[PDB]
Amino acid sequence: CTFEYISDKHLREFVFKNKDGFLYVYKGYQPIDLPSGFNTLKPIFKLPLGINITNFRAILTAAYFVGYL
Amino acid sequence: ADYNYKLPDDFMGCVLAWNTRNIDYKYRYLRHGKLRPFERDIPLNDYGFGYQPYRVVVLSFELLNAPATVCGPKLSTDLIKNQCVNFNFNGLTGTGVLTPSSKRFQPFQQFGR
Amino acid sequence: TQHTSSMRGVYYPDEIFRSDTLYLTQDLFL
Ligand SMILES: *[C@@H]1O[C@H](CO)[C@@H](O)[C@H](O)[C@H]1NC(C)=O
Repeated sequence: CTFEYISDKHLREFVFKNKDGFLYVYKGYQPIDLPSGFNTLKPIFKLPLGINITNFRAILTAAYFVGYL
Repeated sequence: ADYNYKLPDDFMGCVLAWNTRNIDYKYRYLRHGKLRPFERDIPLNDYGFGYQPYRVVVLSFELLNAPATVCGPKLSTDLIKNQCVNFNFNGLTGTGVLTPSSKRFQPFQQFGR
Repeated sequence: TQHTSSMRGVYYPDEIFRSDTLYLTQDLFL
């Protein structure tokens, strides 16, 4: 283990980006099959973890949409 | 520089290295491609205890992308309004007059432009 | 299935206040 961090009818949207050994996360929320409109997202955190990310997977316990930047 | 440790071309920071032969490993040499800057992959070759091994520490500085935490030892003063002064906010220096503001920053924002 | 991203996925590019301008930026966007 090399990195650890612990912290304390609607649409939640996120942006994940990876560059220079940093992983940036942006988050936004909006209360409403993807609706048409405009919404803007604010940064939350960047992690200094130096790995290549070429795959990912969601974790479930009903729909989610994925697009590419 | 290819398969072990790459620095970006726009690097800002310091590199320090000293000789340690009094207390004296593995390095990758086969891979399918180079590494991106500050990437770590964890085909291996062992160093011969050829030249005496050196210890290297690299210091990288973030340039005020967040609220500042790592500053040098300096004494802060009270702030003067409505008067032409030299000012220094978190290492950002200048000359001007300061005024109370009606701009509405958001908590991740630090300065205007 | 496939849908369309009608003007979605805009974020604040940096930690700088800006007001009543038009700003051109080049980055990774949807
Ligand atoms: C990450 O993994 C992929 C495939 O496993 C590889 O092609 C890529 O070069 C790796 N990233 C880096 C920076 O080497």
